[PDB]
Amino acid sequence: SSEVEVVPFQEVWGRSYCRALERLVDVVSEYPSEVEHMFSPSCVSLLRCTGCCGDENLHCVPVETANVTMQLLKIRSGDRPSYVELTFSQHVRCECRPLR
Amino acid sequence: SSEVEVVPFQEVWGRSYCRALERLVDVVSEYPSEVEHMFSPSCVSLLRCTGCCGDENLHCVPVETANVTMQLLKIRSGDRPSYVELTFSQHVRCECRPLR
Repeated sequence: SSEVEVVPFQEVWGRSYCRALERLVDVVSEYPSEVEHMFSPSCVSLLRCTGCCGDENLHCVPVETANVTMQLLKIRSGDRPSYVELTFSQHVRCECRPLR
Repeated sequence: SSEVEVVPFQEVWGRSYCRALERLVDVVSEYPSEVEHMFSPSCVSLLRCTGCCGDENLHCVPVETANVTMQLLKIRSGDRPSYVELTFSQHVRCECRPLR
């Protein structure tokens, strides 16, 4: 009864090995340059390549990307709230490759 | 059309609202103090409360935690590789609450 399940090494490794994983990211952070924090929600759910690779010199990178357009509330100090449509980058498939 | 789908505000908000989300985390950083990166995989998949709360004053926190025991490979410069069972903290349910 006090004995817990152990996730086997193969599963552990496979679960955390490089993949397109849903992550919640700060909207403003997705912008190239500084941009005032006037978005609601302030964070969105995007698929981003994540994972370790086992090989030190290797890291998880996208081999295929796409797009997702989301409707957010823009709240700038000086204007009336307004909805806007923003297209964000999506990472569809990932693979371990040579960092640099 | 050549028209793309727009994820409506309600869905966007709900998707990024405080929740227990699978995240890949560095094993060593789950340790209180400094530990040598002697684990393989170096990162594991854990449920972690993540999300924005519509208010800078509120933050996503767990209201329920649990455990997951995983089998990893310990590799120390000096010992022969060896499998070990590591128990990690799991976040089961999450909620937005006042900062600190």
